[PDB]
Amino acid sequence: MRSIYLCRHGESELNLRGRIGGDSGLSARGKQYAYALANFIRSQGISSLKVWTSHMKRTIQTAEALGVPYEQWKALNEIDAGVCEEMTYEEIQEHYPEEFALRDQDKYRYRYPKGESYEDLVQRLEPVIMELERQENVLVICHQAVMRCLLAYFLDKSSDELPYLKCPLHTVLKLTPVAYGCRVESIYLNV
Amino acid sequence: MRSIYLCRHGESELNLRGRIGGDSGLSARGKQYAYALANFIRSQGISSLKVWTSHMKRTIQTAEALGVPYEQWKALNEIDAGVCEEMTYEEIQEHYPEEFALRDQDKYRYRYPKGESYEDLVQRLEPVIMELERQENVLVICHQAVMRCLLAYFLDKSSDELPYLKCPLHTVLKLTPVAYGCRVESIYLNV
Ligand SMILES: O=C[C@@H](O)COP(=O)(O)O
Ligand SMILES: O=C[C@@H](O)COP(=O)(O)O
Repeated sequence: MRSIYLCRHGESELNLRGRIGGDSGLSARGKQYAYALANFIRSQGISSLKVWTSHMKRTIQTAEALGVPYEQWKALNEIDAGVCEEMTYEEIQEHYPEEFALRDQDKYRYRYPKGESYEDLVQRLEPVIMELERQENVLVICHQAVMRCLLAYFLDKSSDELPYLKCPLHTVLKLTPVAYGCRVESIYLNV
Repeated sequence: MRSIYLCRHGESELNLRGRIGGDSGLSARGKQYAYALANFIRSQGISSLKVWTSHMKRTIQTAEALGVPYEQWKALNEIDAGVCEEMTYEEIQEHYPEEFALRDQDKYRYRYPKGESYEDLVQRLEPVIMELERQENVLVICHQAVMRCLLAYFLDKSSDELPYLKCPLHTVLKLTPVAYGCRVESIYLNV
């Protein structure tokens, strides 16, 4: 059957600097992953694959290694942390202790000033999920928050579980949707 | 009336890099806080203030700027992240994915591989709290997880609330234990 492969962009510069969001490029080992992903996809022996990315440099650069064309979806853009974009957690805690604490009580519906919530991201992904449900083999090179929302849908996860879903870097999740439910397979690309 | 001044060390190098634990020294503006603290303390005109720090460079260095003598307590050292020491949250999610997920399940009792938990921390702080109770004016320059436990005791917090207490950097928490409970005053030192 067809499979949807979800994975985050290769490790970014900001990832490396403990900062969130932004629009940075891939780190040295971040590019190593892109290539390792290319080989993984190759080893799968797929005849036709649709590769989707976001408008972020980090997803695009990852796709560049695949050597194949890819489509850029804005809805696959990472969650907007608002004023807290490009900050570390400590930096957020110090200058926005009120907001940070408010997020922990309802991480699904909380929005940082000028930012999106997890709930917002979900609604924004509806068209992507819809298209995904009517396609064959698709690879979605996205982001942690985005990946969590898609992953929550295919695995019937509650909004409460969603924001805490396991979504590490350099790890490909092979989803195989069936009659009901979806098979999952985690493949870590050590680089 | 006696007051307990709880605060963290000045921003450390690892704090600046978003990595946990370790034993790094204060950053540039970390020192500015130490100085800003020295000013705030003098301005408080405290009578025979006792100063406690941990055995970590970051707490000691902050106390140095005070001029007045301080006392080091091993029992005030930050929570041991175990094998996850000095890693960033991403590194933790990628290399110890299951462990990271198991954390949020029960953050009070969860320990990283070969690491401490909030409960272990509470335990080694018992003596610290006893001494803190049989004193008058004390200034404790410690760490985040440590500060949460002391703060948890004085504000009569539950073990579930504890791990999520607001303990930002560069912020003095003046606790004035009274009859009805404990009065709180937060003084952020912007540097
Ligand atoms: O950019 C980080 C987003 O994934 C928000 O989720 P988080 O709780 O892991 O920080
Ligand atoms: O070193 C960080 C400790 O405070 C652990 O608690 P945390 O959930 O705020 O990271």
